[PDB]
Amino acid sequence: TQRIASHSHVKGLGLDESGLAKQAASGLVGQENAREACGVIVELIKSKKMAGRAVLLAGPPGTGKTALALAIAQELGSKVPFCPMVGSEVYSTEIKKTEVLMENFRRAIGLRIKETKEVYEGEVTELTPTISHVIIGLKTAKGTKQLKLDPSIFESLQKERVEAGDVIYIEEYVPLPKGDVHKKKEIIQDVTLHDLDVANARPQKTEITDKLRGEINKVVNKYIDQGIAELVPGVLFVDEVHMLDIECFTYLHRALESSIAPIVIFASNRGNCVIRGTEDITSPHGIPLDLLDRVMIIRTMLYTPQEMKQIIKIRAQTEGINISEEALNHLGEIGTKTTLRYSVQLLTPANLLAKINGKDSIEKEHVEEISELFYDAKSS
Amino acid sequence: QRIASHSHVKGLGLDESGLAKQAASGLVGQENAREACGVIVELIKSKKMAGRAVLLAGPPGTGKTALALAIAQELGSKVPFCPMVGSEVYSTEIKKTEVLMENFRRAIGLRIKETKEVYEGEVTELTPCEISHVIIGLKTAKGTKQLKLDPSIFESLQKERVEAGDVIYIEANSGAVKRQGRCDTYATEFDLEAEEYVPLPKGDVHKKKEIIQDVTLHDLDVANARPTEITDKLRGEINKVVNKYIDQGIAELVPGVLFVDEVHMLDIECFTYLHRALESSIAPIVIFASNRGNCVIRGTEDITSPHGIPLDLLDRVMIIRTMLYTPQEMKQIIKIRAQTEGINISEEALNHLGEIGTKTTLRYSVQLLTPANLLAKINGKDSIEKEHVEEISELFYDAKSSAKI
Amino acid sequence: QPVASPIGPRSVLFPQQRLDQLSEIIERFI
Amino acid sequence: VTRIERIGAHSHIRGLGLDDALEPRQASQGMVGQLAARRAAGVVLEMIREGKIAGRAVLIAGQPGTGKTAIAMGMAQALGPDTPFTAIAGSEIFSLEMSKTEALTQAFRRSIGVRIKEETEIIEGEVVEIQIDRPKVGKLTLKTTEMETIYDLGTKMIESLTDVITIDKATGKIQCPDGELQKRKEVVHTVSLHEIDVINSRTQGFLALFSGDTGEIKSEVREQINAKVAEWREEGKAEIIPGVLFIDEVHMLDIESFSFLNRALESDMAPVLIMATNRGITRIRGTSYQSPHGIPIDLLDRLLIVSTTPYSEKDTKQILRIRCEEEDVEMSEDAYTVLTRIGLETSLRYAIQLITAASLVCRKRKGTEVQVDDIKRVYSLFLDESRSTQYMKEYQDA
Amino acid sequence: TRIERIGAHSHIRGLGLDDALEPRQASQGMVGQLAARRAAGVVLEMIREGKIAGRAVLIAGQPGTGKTAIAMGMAQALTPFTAIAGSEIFSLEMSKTEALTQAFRRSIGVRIKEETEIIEGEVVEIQGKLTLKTTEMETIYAGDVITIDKLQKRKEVVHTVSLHEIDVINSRTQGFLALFSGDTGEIKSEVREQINAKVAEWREEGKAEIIPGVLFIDEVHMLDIESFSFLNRALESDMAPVLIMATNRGITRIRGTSYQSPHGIPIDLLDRLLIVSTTPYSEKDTKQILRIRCEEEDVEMSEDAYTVLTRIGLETSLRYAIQLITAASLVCRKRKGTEVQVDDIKRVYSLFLDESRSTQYMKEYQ
Amino acid sequence: RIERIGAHSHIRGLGLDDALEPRQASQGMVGQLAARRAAGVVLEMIREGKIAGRAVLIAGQPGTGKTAIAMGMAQALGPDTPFTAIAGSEIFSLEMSKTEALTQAFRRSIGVRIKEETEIIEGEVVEIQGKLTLKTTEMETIYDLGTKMIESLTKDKVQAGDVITIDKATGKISKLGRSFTLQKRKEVVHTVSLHEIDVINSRTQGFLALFTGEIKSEVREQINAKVAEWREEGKAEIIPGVLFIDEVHMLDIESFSFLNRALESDMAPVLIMATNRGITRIRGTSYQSPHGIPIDLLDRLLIVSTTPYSEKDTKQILRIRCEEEDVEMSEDAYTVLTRIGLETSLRYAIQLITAASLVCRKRKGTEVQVDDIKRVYSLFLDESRSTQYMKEYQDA
Amino acid sequence: CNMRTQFPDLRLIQYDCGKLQTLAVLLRQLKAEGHRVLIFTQMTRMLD
Repeated sequence: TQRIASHSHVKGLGLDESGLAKQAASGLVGQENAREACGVIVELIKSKKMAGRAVLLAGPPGTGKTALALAIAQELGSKVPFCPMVGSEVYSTEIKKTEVLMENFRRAIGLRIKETKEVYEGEVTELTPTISHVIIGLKTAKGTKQLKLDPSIFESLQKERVEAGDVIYIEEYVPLPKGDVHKKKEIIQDVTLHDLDVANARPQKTEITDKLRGEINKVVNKYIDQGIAELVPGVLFVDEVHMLDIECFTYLHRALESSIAPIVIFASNRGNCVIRGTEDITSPHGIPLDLLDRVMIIRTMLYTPQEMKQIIKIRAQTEGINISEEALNHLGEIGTKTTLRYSVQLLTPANLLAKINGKDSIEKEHVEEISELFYDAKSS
Repeated sequence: QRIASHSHVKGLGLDESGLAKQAASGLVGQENAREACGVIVELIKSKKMAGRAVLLAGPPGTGKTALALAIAQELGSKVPFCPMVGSEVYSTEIKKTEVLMENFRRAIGLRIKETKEVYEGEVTELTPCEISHVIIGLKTAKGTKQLKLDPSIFESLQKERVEAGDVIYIEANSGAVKRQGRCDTYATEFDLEAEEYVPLPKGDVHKKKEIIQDVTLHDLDVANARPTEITDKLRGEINKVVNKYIDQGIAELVPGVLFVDEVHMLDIECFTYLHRALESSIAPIVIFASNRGNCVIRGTEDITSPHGIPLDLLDRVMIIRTMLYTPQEMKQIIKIRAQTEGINISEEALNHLGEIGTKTTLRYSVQLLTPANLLAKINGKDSIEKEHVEEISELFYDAKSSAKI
Repeated sequence: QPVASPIGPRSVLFPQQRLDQLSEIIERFI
Repeated sequence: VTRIERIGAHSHIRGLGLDDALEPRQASQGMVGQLAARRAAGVVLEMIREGKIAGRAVLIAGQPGTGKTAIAMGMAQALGPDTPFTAIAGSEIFSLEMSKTEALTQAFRRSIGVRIKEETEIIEGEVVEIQIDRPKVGKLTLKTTEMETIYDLGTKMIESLTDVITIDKATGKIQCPDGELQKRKEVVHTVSLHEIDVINSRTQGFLALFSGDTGEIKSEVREQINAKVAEWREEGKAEIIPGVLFIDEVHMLDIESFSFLNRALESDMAPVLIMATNRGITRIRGTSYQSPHGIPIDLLDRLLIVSTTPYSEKDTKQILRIRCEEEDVEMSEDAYTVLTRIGLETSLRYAIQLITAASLVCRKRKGTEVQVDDIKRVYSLFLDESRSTQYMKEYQDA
Repeated sequence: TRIERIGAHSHIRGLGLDDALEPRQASQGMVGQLAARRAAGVVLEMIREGKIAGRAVLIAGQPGTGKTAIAMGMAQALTPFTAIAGSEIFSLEMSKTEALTQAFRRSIGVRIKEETEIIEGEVVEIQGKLTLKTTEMETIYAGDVITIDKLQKRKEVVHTVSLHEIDVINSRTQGFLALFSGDTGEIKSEVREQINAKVAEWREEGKAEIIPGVLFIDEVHMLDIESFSFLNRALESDMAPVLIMATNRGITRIRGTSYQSPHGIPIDLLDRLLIVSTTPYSEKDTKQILRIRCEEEDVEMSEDAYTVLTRIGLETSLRYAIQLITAASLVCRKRKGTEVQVDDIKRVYSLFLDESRSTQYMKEYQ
Repeated sequence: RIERIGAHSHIRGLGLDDALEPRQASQGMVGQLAARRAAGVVLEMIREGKIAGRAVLIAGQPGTGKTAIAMGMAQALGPDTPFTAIAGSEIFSLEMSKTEALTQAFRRSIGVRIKEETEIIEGEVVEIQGKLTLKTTEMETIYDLGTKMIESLTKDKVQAGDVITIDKATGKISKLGRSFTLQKRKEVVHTVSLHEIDVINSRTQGFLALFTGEIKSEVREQINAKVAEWREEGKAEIIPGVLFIDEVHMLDIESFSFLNRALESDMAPVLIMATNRGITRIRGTSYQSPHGIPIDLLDRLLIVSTTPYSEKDTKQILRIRCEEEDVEMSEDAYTVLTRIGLETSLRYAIQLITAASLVCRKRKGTEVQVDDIKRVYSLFLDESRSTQYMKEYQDA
Repeated sequence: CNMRTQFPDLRLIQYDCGKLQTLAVLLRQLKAEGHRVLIFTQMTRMLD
């Protein structure tokens, strides 16, 4: 199941060798300055240079910030974790706001852990019935091998029950444990700090900052310098940053000045507004003066009418149907009348009604009749 | 008999032709509203219409609560009647939507008369000689019998004290309630056994008892949820098992009738759940009552609407008008209290009390009827005279004279 | 006797490298 | 020497003075003054003690400081034993754990009482180190100063034995007058409608003595309990007694409690409750609409307002004389005149606060009579509400 | 006398369209609303196909067009349907984010094909050796019933389970939380990552499949801005069921803020709603739907009464005229007649009144 | 050990001399004479161990370094001394109250040093199936075991030859025992934090001392009484700690009135308040007040204002940022960078340096081109440019 | 099993008496030589 969403045509950023511009770069078209401003910071993401930075996105509704917010994470792959979180999930009744924010910061910052282990399996023969010598046979499909082991291991086997000719994990059921005499394996995976904080809370939830800071950072410091753990942070994305309480703004532009803080990309859509919790404030982009001195403001341009064909062509490629000249002309006209989201919205039911009526292509009269069927939000 | 505030209600007085009498069961007035509530009680008793709403539009101080009580007394004990105060919705731990939905489930009820045989226990038949087979006798005042019981009941027996002289109530679903110390246990005229001393349980072994029982669905939901209901798994299962019980021929569904006071004092989210949940096909009939007139809906701060009801809620609701009265029957209504009181009054004191009732309001005279009889009992008069009522009209003041001073 | 959904419902990096990171084992060191 | 119940503000009275013809006196049972309020209190007390009607509200109001709470205190003192009196305030139902409607119907549950007549058997006697052990009844001999009894024990009574030991009909419990041990007893017991909590949840004592329970289970506590207390009614068994509820500070209560009181008095099990009101025109909470009395018309039509008159010069000196009779330290006649002038110009509670300090200055003097200069120095050192108003012209903070 | 017999506007079975998706003038469903029922059929065909996600359809019009009847027709013609109100997600134990999330994730269904091996029956041994009280077989290798899972039968079971596996993984037992709502805000990583990985493994192994659902949210004229900020990500998520919003009021100030916007929505949800407007009923359409609703409770009317009923229902509300035949059928039953008259419906109109009658007579203000 | 250097981790301590004179090129802190002078006064007052509980506020223009001076005081505070930085927004909780969180903040920053004595014997262990033989540098002695020592050796997988420590309470220590495959007094002075009030109140200690209204009534009183008893019988002293309150103007007046009377107690540590703006009304009331603070709390505290930065101090801070982040700059870029940093904030200039270093290392060059940092500055905007370039009326 | 009492270990009376401090210093210095130490008492309470 592919489950094609709205922003499913976006593959990556599409920077060639220097990172300036391309038109058909396997995704969203246009927006040269935004692509440069998001292609500068991925070297800081992959290089682990600074911490506690902020990225501010601004523009009208319809610039496609979700497409670039996906493309900045798909270029990183599965190496860097990406966990988006809007301000609606920060709002809660039982659990407080700053606890959910700290769990988001622990979902951002991650670890890489390697481990080498030796695994023994196969059926066993014993002869021992404790003076420094334990005979252990090991039979597998590759053959037989005899080993000398310590009497403490034989005492630990004597603690439980040992069947004559069973499968014992030395570190009717279980038929044929296929494998050689020893398995020496080195596996590297990733660790999220949210699961570690849950396991510290519930081994089998408001927290005090002592276990949060020191009891994690001391064992991280003791495990990096040995050569096991590697600290890899993540990139957060907060959509609708202007719809937040001012206490959340104080917490954000305090926590961005900390020594341990990942990079967070803000998304501010609306212009001047009243900040919730306070009155008589007409600050730009719903953001006070303190946070504006910390964020990186990125201005997004407006899409040209020539690039609407480049938007609709990759969507027709994703759907899998061709568009005629008059149909593309009418779609371009209704994409110049209103926003392009209305042009993307009328791609699926036109194809479905053409499949019902028996039309392999898209007719200008067909999209005219389905525009007569329902009208846009502008003329409501 | 401990007569309450209003006990005039014993009926509504509807004939077969569909006319309204002038004086029936102490409910003088509003023959148009009498026919308008006769139509809705016929709609309730017809058992075919569910999902309706009744509003009683009138000034404050007309007595529409007595009309709803007359509806409930004409229905009687067959149809469940559960009135709800508007201040019963604003809970702290349970959300208001769930409170309104649980009231809607309190409305709907069933009746599935059944049976149940009693066993009552012998004295001593502890015979575990097989565990699958237990022999237990019975020694009642009518005589002695025996019965063989499967091992369980016995597993409930060893949990409780089964000694010489006990009671063993056994239900049909292995529900055992047991006592200790019965019949006789006075062996050597010794001290306390510290038990319950009961005489002989007179009665035979095998009765066949039949009880008609009304069961509400909310008690069923409480008994099934425990060892906020899911509207995809729990109430659908209840609907399916009630459908199976009424298709097999066990239970009989009755319609639900509710009566809500101070409707306009509720939140607008309660309104947008109310006129969405009464649009269901299983919704009971709810008689709404609006107390005051044009005010602000709670949660809007600017929207002006009549009777404190929004335009989406004011539609699809029947409206029954209840206007004011004429003063020349007020002395009749006081007389309706007099036959309720049991002490006869005079003729001129009725005139003075009717003058006080038509001065400001009838309820002031109704409340002053009690200290008039109290001072008549204290001073020793067999009836209420004019001096006691003209003294109690000046001793006790209403809200108008309190706002004047 | 009905039942709606259940008959019976259905409901390797670990290896001794993360138990030492946790202090929530029976030993409460203080 | 030192007790819990000390001399407070409204504890100086010892009841309410009433007669058979309902004629008030000038000084009866501590309460002095308020003749129309005395007659209204006598009428409502006789109406409650009659116990015929149910669900009536009688409001009292007036100027703050006219001794309006002391009238209800004298009604509660002269109410009589074995009668539940519940005195609540307008702020008790405000809670963040339970609802205000649940708290108000809990107060309604506390109001109505049940008198239950039972007959038990209580065995008393001294135990003389008996019951030779298991190989397990043994014997039991009790001694009195008239006649001793010698007999055996029971089976299940060996757990309580592992000094007069009083054992009832049940399992058991913990100079002495004589008599037969099979003493039979009648126990007229008063229940404040605690029949709900004993079956509403398990461990009924920890929910009955201190709170912690949620809202009580709907469709189980209002119809079933009422039907069963009707089953215990009119069969020779116990009969309910409507108690007296007294509510404070109604004029600053929410409109939802007003709407609940509009329909709670019309029910069957509705006790006769009285309430107090201090302020006049005050805007109700919840809305921004102004209204007289602090109570809307929909509830004022369901109650009766009894207004109270302020005191005079003759009643104030009688209150001062009866409070000097309640206290120990006496005063001089010129000091009584000065204190009467202070109680006429200022409030009565201000004179109550001055007379205790004057008695303490007299105790510093180690005498039995308060002079004029002592109470003059107390009045000079201690300020008043109307006195300290003119000293606020410095504009210290706003 | 079973539980649902008649209610509000739901009497028609299914929805009524054709092969060319054109509604008739006398068929199943309602009379009129060609463009509205056509767009409803198009979006219902989109639900039946299930190609993309994030399809939010807004319906609007004058009060009295019957959006609930269209929703019930699309529900019966439809797969898990769910119709919620605007106050069900507003709870106290849960937040305004978790409850709307649980309302979103409940419409998603999962079909599970499970093949098990069961050896059941009655005992005839004890102490180890297994046989039966059989009809068929023997050969060991009293009275109680024992079932052993690996006579012998390979049973195939089809399960239709919602996403409440998230309810049972976080829980300890399956008995408590499966009967009510549940706990507070849980681990959202456990909701997203492990569930998506295990359902993806079930898709790769071919054991279970998933189907989307439909959520009908009525009366969206009042809604706090927290849900409007949540729908920015909810419509732009990886997976989401289809949403049908119903808004009655045109211009309404949003609670908590102070703005003037159509349909009570911001600019972010403005371009995300397929908006369908309606048309009020004419004379013939109202008369025809009254002719349809006369066949509900088997009530016959006279010839001169339909014109009077339509004349009342045109000036006043339509639902009042729907209630008039029910309020007049009881008077006709008490009259002992098989046909209503003009005086009957005039008497019922004199008894019960509407807002336009009570507007003038409330000039007392006492 | 891999932790990225933040915006406030670029300095190491505070500039301090024998006469306590502020310097310019000392430990990365440049300028700000009077505020660092008062910071050195209160830092010597803290480190002396004399008094604690004076409320000091730091005010000034936005961007003068009101936060970095607190980090410079905390780094130069010294080891084994608690430092806690809490904002106003952290104590806005729906599970607990504001005053309880403020008492947690007050009782968290009071450290207690407790001395203990044990014995630790280190040597080679030879086990005889049993008894042990310790081969040490001093002596080679054979010990006879009792009952609990053999049990403690058999509950663990004890390997012979490793270091086994025998304490007074018989607690084993297994440190570096699997790396290949009389000693009278060790006085240990351990530092604890006073978060054990609910340990007095409640019963659990594992889940409680890590991550809860805790019987205020007479819980703190018994703890303070036993602290006073320990203070005598010189078994336990007490050191204070620094509590930084960040952006106190976003706090209700109820917490202000609670802090007005919670500071007068003997258990009140030193607290450094932060206030950014000037005339700001109090959240909760209707009257305005200076610094977002009423007259009652203003009488309690003292105010230190920050001097705005100069040109040469800004150039020296940019030189420190040049020498810290390993970014080689050109000599012709300092004037352009100072011209950018004069009209904008300093942290925007730090972000400009970082982005220019990113583009220069993408170019893989050593020197920073003036045209390169000009292109990077032209790529992004300012806050006044975010005010200016949004004149298209995109929304309402 | 925190016996909810936490019995006091007898160490403080040494902090309550400088004579006990000097006696503890003399005893811990005389045990380093490896010789015997005599203790002389007068009453049974001093023995306890």
